[PDB]
Amino acid sequence: ARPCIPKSFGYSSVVCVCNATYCDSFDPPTFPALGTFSRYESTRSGRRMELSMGPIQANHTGTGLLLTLQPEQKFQKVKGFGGAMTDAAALNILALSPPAQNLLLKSYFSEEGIGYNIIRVPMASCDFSIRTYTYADTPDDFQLHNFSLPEEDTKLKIPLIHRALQLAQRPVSLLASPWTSPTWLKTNGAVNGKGSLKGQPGDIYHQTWARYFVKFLDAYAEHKLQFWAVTAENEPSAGLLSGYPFQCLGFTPEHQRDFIARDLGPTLANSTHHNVRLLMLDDQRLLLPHWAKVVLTDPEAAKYVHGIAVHWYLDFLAPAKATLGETHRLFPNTMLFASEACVGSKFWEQSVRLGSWDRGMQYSHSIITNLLYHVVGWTDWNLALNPEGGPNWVRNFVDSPIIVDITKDTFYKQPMFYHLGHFSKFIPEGSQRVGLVASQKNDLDAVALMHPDGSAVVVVLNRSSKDVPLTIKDPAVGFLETISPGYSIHTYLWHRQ
Ligand SMILES: O=C(CSCc1cc(C(F)(F)F)cc(C(F)(F)F)c1)Nc1ccc(Cl)cc1C(=O)O
Ligand SMILES: O=C(CSCc1cc(C(F)(F)F)cc(C(F)(F)F)c1)Nc1ccc(Cl)cc1C(=O)O
Ligand SMILES: *[C@@H]1O[C@H](CO)[C@@H](O)[C@H](O)[C@H]1NC(C)=O
Repeated sequence: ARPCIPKSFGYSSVVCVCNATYCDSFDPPTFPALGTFSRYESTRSGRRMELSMGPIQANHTGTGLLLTLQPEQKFQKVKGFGGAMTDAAALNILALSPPAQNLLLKSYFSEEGIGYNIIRVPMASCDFSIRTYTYADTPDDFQLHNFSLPEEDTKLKIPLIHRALQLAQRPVSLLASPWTSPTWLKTNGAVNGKGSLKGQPGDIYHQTWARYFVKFLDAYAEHKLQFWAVTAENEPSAGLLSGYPFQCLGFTPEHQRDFIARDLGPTLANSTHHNVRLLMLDDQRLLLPHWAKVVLTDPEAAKYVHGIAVHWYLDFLAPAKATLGETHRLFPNTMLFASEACVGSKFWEQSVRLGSWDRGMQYSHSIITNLLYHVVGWTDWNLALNPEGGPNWVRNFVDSPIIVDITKDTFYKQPMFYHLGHFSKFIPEGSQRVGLVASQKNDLDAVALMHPDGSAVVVVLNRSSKDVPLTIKDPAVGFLETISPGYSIHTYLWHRQ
């Protein structure tokens, strides 16, 4: 429909510039005839999910790289892709004029955009808030008589969530995560620093905190929002650390195990929200598989845990087989889900680097690594930030796929946005990862999936500067002959029947 308006900020690629009356977009999804394939391409040189089509060939000769689909090697099914409606994101979006807000929301959630189907919702304040608050700040209110949603929810996050769901054609799933409890539930009496829940699982502090989850879900249900899942706590290991600067609530794995078994699981299960899923961990994958063993080998906790949520800081490259892989091996029926990731903390770089192609590549490289190790979904952090990477009450600024420039009634879609969309637009909920084997060593990241309707999707990221010729073999249809430009990302789609 409308192409990227490119702007360079002097980094290696461009942003796409959007405002009240213009934003780049897609025509309605139009599917390739049998015997042909669709290609979407994004390049550092400036191409932005450009559509092309080509033929599937009956035969193939050559010594070039061959990727063979193995459609009967079946792995995980996909839940979805999306990002976090933090106070900061909601505040930034709503500071735009209304027509610009709608183009920003459509970019993420419309079929004219990249089809997000997950929204992560903080339960009260986090560092990407402009102030600290919980939903029950009256001291020692164990009955939660004064539990209340503030304007951050009722005027910023909830109205935006409603509009995102209105624009989406696919069902959107909401995921909720708390950063801190009320300070009067905590050993240290503060929203941050080293501190856990007072007392012992089963007792009044732990029951009150479990009930706070139900009150949150009650309150959101009164606003006609229902949740797919909640996490047990955001980054529980953070609250074990002296001086931790951000809202947090410490749990060892044993404390999480017992809080879930004694308080949170039973309280949710006996509520009208018993169908909400409970995810554990919601923390750096370096804590796996130990955290998973502690919680899931206790059947009184395991019966309440639907899944394991993981974070990653994309400024780092770290092991995945030994953490995600070994965890899946131990607990193959407990899904892994990436609930938060971000980039932009290296001291020698801007927190927001407008046009960074490297940062886009770190998104898709992470997404592909996650999918190759059983992860069912991938959730970005802030849906939008200002050009400083905020606001953030502790000045912990990072990057975001959409950057809002309030003074200009403009927003910029970063390479990260398009690297996300190469997955989110083309991998609907229920898609299943399948096998994909390489004929020789290569510098590509690739993953293959089958949609629910049977058709195929392959994402190829070229980590190198060289163009790489490659062929994809699908025994049902033949050969897809193509080239992967250096640094590029491609998504291929084709019918199989
Ligand atoms: O997380 C990491 C990744 S290890 C470095 C590494 C090794 C290799 C390999 F040798 F394997 F090829 C390739 C790459 C590549 F990404 F460039 F391709 C990077 N390291 C850091 C991360 C952040 C900061 Cl600030 C410092 C460090 C640090 O290690 O100095
Ligand atoms: O030691 C520190 C202070 S802890 C913060 C930290 C450490 C590292 C780590 F060193 F662990 F890699 C990486 C990052 C990240 F921003 F990349 F995520 C942040 N910082 C660095 C030390 C050396 C260098 Cl080269 C850079 C930094 C830097 O802060 O950017
Ligand atoms: C918004 O962007 C479009 C496309 O570049 C441009 O034609 C229009 O003038 C812009 N509007 C404002 C107010 O800058």
